[PDB]
Amino acid sequence: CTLKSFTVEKGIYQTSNFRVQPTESIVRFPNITNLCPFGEVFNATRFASVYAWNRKRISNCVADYSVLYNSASFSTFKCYGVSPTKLNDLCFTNVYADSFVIRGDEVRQIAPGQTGKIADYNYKLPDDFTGCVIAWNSNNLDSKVGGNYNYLYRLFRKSNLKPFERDISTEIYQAGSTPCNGVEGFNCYFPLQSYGFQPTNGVGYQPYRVVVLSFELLHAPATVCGPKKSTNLVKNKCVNFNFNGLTGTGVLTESNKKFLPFQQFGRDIADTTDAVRDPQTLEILDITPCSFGGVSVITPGTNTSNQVAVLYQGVNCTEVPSNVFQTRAGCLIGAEHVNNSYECDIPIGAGICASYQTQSIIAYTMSLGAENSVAYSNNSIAIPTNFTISVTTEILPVSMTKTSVDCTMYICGDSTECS
Amino acid sequence: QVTLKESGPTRVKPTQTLTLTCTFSGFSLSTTGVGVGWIRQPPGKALEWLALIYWNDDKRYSPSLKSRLTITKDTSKNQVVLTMTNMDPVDTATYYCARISGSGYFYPFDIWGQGTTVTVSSFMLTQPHSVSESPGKTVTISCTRSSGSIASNYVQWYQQRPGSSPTTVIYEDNQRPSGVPDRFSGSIDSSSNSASLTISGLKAEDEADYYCQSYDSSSLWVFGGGTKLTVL
Amino acid sequence: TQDLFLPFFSNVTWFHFDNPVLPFNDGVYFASTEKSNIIRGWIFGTTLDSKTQSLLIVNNATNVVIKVCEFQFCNDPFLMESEFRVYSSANNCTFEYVSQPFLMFKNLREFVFKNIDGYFKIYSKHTPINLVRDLPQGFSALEPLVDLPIGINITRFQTLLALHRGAAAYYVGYLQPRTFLLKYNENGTITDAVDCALDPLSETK
Amino acid sequence: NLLLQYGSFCTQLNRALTGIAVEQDKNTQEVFAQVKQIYKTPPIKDFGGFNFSQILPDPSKPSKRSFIEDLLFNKVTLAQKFNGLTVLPPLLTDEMIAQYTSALLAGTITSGWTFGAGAALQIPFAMQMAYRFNGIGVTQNVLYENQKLIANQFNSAIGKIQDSLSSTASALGKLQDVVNQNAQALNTLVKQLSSNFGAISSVLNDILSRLDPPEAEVQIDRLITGRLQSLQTYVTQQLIRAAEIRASANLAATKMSECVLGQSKRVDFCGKGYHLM
Amino acid sequence: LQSLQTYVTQQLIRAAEIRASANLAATKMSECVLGQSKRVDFCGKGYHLM
Ligand SMILES: *[C@@H]1O[C@H](CO)[C@@H](O[C@@H]2O[C@H](CO)[C@@H](O)[C@H](O)[C@H]2NC(C)=O)[C@H](O)[C@H]1NC(C)=O
Ligand SMILES: *[C@@H]1O[C@H](CO)[C@@H](O)[C@H](O)[C@H]1NC(C)=O
Ligand SMILES: *[C@@H]1O[C@H](CO)[C@@H](O)[C@H](O)[C@H]1NC(C)=O
Ligand SMILES: *[C@@H]1O[C@H](CO)[C@@H](O)[C@H](O)[C@H]1NC(C)=O
Ligand SMILES: *[C@@H]1O[C@H](CO)[C@@H](O)[C@H](O)[C@H]1NC(C)=O
Ligand SMILES: *[C@@H]1O[C@H](CO)[C@@H](O)[C@H](O)[C@H]1NC(C)=O
Ligand SMILES: *[C@@H]1O[C@H](CO)[C@@H](O)[C@H](O)[C@H]1NC(C)=O
Ligand SMILES: *[C@@H]1O[C@H](CO)[C@@H](O)[C@H](O)[C@H]1NC(C)=O
Ligand SMILES: *[C@@H]1O[C@H](CO)[C@@H](O)[C@H](O)[C@H]1NC(C)=O
Ligand SMILES: *[C@@H]1O[C@H](CO)[C@@H](O)[C@H](O)[C@H]1NC(C)=O
Ligand SMILES: *[C@@H]1O[C@H](CO)[C@@H](O)[C@H](O)[C@H]1NC(C)=O
Ligand SMILES: *[C@@H]1O[C@H](CO)[C@@H](O)[C@H](O)[C@H]1NC(C)=O
Repeated sequence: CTLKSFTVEKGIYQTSNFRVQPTESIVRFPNITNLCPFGEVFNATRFASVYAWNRKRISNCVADYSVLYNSASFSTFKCYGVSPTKLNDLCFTNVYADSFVIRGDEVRQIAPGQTGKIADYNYKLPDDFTGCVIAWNSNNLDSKVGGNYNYLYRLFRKSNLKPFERDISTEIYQAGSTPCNGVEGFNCYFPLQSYGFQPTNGVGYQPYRVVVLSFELLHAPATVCGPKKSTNLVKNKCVNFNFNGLTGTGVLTESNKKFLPFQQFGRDIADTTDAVRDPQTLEILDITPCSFGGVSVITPGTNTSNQVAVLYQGVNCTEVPSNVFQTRAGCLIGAEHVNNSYECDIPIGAGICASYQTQSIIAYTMSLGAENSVAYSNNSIAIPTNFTISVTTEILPVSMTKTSVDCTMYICGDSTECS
Repeated sequence: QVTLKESGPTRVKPTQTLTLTCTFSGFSLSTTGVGVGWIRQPPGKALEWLALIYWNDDKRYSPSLKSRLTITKDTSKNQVVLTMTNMDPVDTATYYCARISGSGYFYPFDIWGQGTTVTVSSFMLTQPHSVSESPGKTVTISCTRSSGSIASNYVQWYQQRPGSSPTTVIYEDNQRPSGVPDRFSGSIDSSSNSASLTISGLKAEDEADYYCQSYDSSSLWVFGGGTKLTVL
Repeated sequence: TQDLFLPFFSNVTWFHFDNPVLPFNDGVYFASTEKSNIIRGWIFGTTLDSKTQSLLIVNNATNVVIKVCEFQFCNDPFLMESEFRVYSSANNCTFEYVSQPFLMFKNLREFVFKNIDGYFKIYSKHTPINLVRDLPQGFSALEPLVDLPIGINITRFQTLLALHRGAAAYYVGYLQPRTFLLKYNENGTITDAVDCALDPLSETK
Repeated sequence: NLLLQYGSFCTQLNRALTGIAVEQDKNTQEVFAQVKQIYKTPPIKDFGGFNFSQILPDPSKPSKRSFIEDLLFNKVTLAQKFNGLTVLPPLLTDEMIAQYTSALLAGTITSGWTFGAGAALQIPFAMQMAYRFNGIGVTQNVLYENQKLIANQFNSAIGKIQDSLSSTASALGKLQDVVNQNAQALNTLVKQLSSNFGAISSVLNDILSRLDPPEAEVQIDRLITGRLQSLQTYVTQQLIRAAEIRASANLAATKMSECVLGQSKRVDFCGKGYHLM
Repeated sequence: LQSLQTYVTQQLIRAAEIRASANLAATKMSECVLGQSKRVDFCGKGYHLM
């Protein structure tokens, strides 16, 4: 098919190429450490009041959100700014946690665009909020048989409270025109009140611990990323790899070179990666493409016989899946090695040639010719006594065919626009 | 395509205890967050959730029927076994086994099984019963919450054509699963404590029963009363 | 390589006692002479006031304090000890991560500071050399040790000198982008380098 | 898929590379394989006082190479194995070439020029030297009366050539220039793969992943054309250099045929002065 | 146009080899046929006669 002829002559012809494909495509990544302190926010035994809600900054740690997903205690779990299914892989700069204790019926108004006592006077949440709100029942902890009276919230206040603002001052409210100046008279009330938490109260009156998480993105580089997984190592095989974002395809083997402690990979020749430090075991692994090469067919001509031999150039010959012989130019199959040496019939390479036994194909080392030693002496000569005349033929080419090609008739073909 | 096979006995007696087995193909229970559940549907009365098994060793049961329910998993040949005792004639219904992949607050039952009929022998959700609408003009169906706020947890919607398992049409209150028509939409009325499913234009055929659900740690999966929709 | 390198045979200002504020100019080469335990750290910022955040690096007896917190420094900040006469207030602190100190014919300390792509990169090495009052001969390559993702703007800096109740010499040089040809030995260590614009012979090389 | 619609440029390129690579073996065969038999020097070394041990093969070394040939091979120093291309080994190894040269040397020092026209005829070396002196126009009696002086001068000249070759002179620059230019052309071809060619990036995966598939072709095609143009330029340069290599091989073959197998009469063809052997 | 240029370049390259072969043939015709050549192996193996 390649020669476009039904009969072929004796020789070697290159037909096609072959490759080895990857099978595993492993991925490595460093160890998952320095988890964010989610425990001291949710499992803390102390919680702040409504008007004096705590604020905590969390940065430069991996945030594992699976513990919140699999928790079987949260009553509400709503995210208002991001897709909550993608929290495990998204990365943000900084996050904040706000914790307080509010009445059960007051958890409804912890949301953008909602109005209420806590929404306007204690905790205001902006309409462009990007985060999640978490709350759960904590009646067994914040309520006592005698009634708890420690938590406070603001109910008298002159002006609405802007988002992410806190008012700790507890000065008396000026409901009346006259200045109260701290007296406990009429139109002068304490701007805070306490919750009457009791174990026998209804569901809407029981205390509820609320944790609010906020996500922000700035021009600073992102620090709070999500956890990432990794696979196992495979060696001595053609395999894709991904080492800390460095992708490629090759065979991973052991290496003897010693990297500097801060160095990661090597670009010794032509800016090509060939050695990569393992992020987990801190070991250096060599990288080499698995295999590629051409395929050649050795035949003695279809006139003589239909037997053929296949040669793969530059192949270790252990990935090719008959006689198999390893040659310096790659192994060949279908040929029988012999101890004998003859003249070169079909060249193969590196001093190896193939021929037909006349009924099998054999491979042998080249013979330069017959070896003889001339009888040399300091008083001996050889003089011919006869002669023969011979005629030899020599052929040299002198010229070729004269051709001429026109542009407009070839490139365009009598087209006006093309011209 | 992932499919589930469920089979078991049909005849049952008040003094006998039955067992159900749902065999799943196309996916493995060992995958992360994957889970298999059992949901029963009475013929004329609304369906309800019974039990669930996750990829790890944890079981969920209906609070009102926790004593009579027990679910066992077997990853050796990809099946789960549900057993129920204390046979009582009102139990007769159609049983489904469905798959859920995630935490529970968010992911609805995406894949449902085939109807298996068992017959005997010898925090609520409110939803309007039925609505009638002429074709062309839009129509909405409400789903209100008795206790708490409807904005506290996500709401998912289903449609169930007769002779077929229910299929998700709205999840996470704004998203649309792939393949559903664009005319389906949803919204939440936070003031009136209700969620509404909106069909923008009756330009196609829709003969199915619509249900709403939500999730809570105290109450687990709970289904609404259902709405019967017909074309005038 | 084409990167920000200190030019060969370039003038560097030599100080003694004093600690004036100096422009950053997108790169600083800082060197401190031997037998000098006075230098403790550096202050980096734009205006060194309460309007904008500033980066603070202070090496105490056992550790190093890294803060890019909001600061309002004094006129002449300085450090049986009389210490922390550097600021009067510090609130709204974002990066507060304490690290392992770089240091515990004495040693010659060299530092390179550069702020690119929102990252602060430090290169340093220590070697014991004589010739206190002049920059020594030889070749030395600086290895990175820390990378801080601060993202702030840096245009000015000031050094901090420990004072007890005291003159120490240090060198300041400014970096600028130009092309260098680096030589690597059989290991990964840089042995020699040349400047591609110093001389015509260097251009031929 | 986008490349297969461009035609058969790559078939022509592969044909050109195959034609270039196949003629090196022909050049080596036509230069070194001019002899028909492997002649062996006699164990005796009675050559009339001439000392040829400096150029005869040394059996103490595994590949039987000559001392001067060893020095020449050690003096000349340096492709690599990587993705994209490969190198083929020559048909004739170094041992076979060394054997051919040894056979030619033995034939030309044991039989004169008779072996270059037919069967080798033995003749003492002094009489062959007298033949050559009579050829250059000087009677043979001056050789027979000054044999020892001529032998001593020949030995001293051989030693001087050994010293000059070991003096690290720039005489082997002809082969080194070819090796260096081939290596730098290959390195330039390899390094051309990192160019942008007006695309968004040099990395193919980034282009095919970041951009939408039915509109990335306008970015793929320019990179394809640039790489094809670079490959065509490399092929043209190799084709141009092959002609010079072949001309040099033809000249070397002619010089081997005329200067070694006979006594040349044309001046300056086989060295300055009256050529002897 | 690129295909045509490649064809032209290939023809130009082959013309040089053809011309070199023609020059060698002309030299051999001038020396071996019009005279008796003394250089060995130029006009056949052995001692050239005619
Ligand atoms: C030299 O060679 C020639 C042949 O080239 C010899 O001539 C032949 O000798 C044989 C001997 O029986 C005859 O049968 C042939 O008829 C002769 N001629 C040919 C053309 O073969 C010759 O004998 C040889 N010897 C001498 C001394 O001339
Ligand atoms: C809190 O405590 C529970 C029970 O010990 C544990 O499962 C959980 O991981 C802890 N942390 C958080 C953030 O809930
Ligand atoms: C990563 O963790 C594994 C398992 O705990 C451990 O063997 C390995 O040494 C760790 N590597 C680093 C760099 O901490
Ligand atoms: C085939 O080979 C034989 C001997 O090798 C030869 O005589 C014959 O002409 C060749 N061709 C055909 C068509 O037989
Ligand atoms: C082929 O690979 C094997 C295993 O690495 C090795 O032992 C053998 O020497 C290789 N073949 C050649 C010709 O080097
Ligand atoms: C060639 O001879 C060697 C002995 O040196 C022997 O080991 C080898 O098997 C022989 N080759 C074949 C093909 O038998
Ligand atoms: C060389 O000549 C000597 C006499 O000078 C003689 O004895 C010896 O036999 C000769 N060598 C041979 C091989 O005939
Ligand atoms: C030095 O700083 C470290 C933290 O950077 C601190 O723990 C230690 O107490 C400090 N020592 C003194 C003497 O201030
Ligand atoms: C951060 O704290 C500093 C304290 O000096 C204050 O001046 C500044 O206004 C605060 N900024 C914000 C956004 O709270
Ligand atoms: C830094 O400078 C840029 C302008 O180049 C300005 O936009 C920005 O507000 C400044 N401050 C910070 C913290 O980036
Ligand atoms: C690298 O440095 C070490 C010293 O730690 C030295 O012994 C070695 O020879 C150097 N070179 C290599 C290739 O290891
Ligand atoms: C030929 O030269 C070599 C080295 O110069 C020497 O060892 C040898 O003895 C010489 N032969 C004679 C016969 O002098």
